[PDB]
Amino acid sequence: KIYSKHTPINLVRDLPQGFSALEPLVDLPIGINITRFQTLL
Amino acid sequence: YNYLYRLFRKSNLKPFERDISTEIYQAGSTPCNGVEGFNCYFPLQSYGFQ
Ligand SMILES: *[C@@H]1O[C@H](CO)[C@@H](O)[C@H](O)[C@H]1NC(C)=O
Repeated sequence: KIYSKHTPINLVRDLPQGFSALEPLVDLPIGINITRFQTLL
Repeated sequence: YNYLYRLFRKSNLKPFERDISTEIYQAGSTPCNGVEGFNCYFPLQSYGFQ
């Protein structure tokens, strides 16, 4: 499963202290096993 | 012999868990190092339907 949210911000240093709930995008019957991950850029 | 079942594993499959992996099963203290031997065996067996 996957969820997300986007927001504008003013503070650059680290996460702004506040609240805004994430909403679902995907569900898949993958069967495959995850133990590790990595970011792409 | 085209139809097979796994006879050996480290632990039971969880609900709807699928596990193809072809590792030679070490049953005892002696490692397989990729081949059968003393307390070491191939993971599958077949019904051999006649
Ligand atoms: C994922 O796979 C490993 C073997 O690569 C296994 O030992 C582990 O138990 C599996 N994890 C889950 C959450 O089933």
